Amino acid sequence: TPSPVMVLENIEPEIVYAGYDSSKPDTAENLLSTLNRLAGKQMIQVVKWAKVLPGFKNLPLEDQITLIQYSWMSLLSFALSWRSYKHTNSQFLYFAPDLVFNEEKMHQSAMYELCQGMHQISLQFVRLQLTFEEYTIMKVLLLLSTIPKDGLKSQAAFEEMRTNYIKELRKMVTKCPNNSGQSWQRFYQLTKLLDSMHDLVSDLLEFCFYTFRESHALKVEFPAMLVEIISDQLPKVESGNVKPLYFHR
Ligand SMILES: Cc1nn(CC(F)(F)CO)c(-c2ccc(F)cc2)c1-c1ccc2c(c1)NC(=O)CO2
Repeated sequence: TPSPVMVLENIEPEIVYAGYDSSKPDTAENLLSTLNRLAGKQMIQVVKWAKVLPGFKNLPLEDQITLIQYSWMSLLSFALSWRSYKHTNSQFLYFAPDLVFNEEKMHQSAMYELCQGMHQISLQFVRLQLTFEEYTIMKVLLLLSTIPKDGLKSQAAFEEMRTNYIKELRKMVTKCPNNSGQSWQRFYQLTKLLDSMHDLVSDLLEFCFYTFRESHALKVEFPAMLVEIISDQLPKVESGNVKPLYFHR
């Protein structure tokens, strides 16, 4: 019988291409539209992953949908950091095999400072020597990191799943012989890193919401997957119905 961690490895989405077109100039509009398509492709993968994620099907369907919509940018950003760490040792932002950002591309995107904040997370992966198992568990914790302020359908089911994944991370870190003598300190660094995702993700979402609302005027394209997510989520955000959960705040 596979452990949850073994299942997480099996269900982890494969890396996809962005469809970067070298025949078009690296204008901000072209780069952002490409990123938005890549995010749409990856969000379809996230939905398929969530279907087979241990424990998730035990939450009401409406809560599963809510949680994906409340965490999508965090999930995608955390995966971006992992790819950047694994494939470039965090020298570059590895969006896809056909879309790798250096500083020039960060400027060309019109999102330099946001990209720099993402790069800082990937540098923390190097500092920590984050493992794949830590990454997969942490990604589930990000799915469970932001909730409506006016309630999920099942508080009980959500708390059970979140508690279970916190315990998975704690057990993995504190039982690993590589961490002996320092494992609780490592656990707290990992949970502080999770908390820091809220800061970055809020900033990413604010800019994405801006270009979404001004999409036609700015000539920034969005795929239907993102139109669905953002059209559902933005009224909830504007209403104030968002509670980021922190380990240390
Ligand atoms: C939609 C989206 N997804 N990801 C993650 C991804 F890996 F690139 C694709 O799945 C990002 C992203 C980009 C750069 C980062 F450093 C970190 C995260 C964005 C993103 C953030 C802000 C945006 C826009 C996109 N689009 C816009 O039009 C203006 O605002």
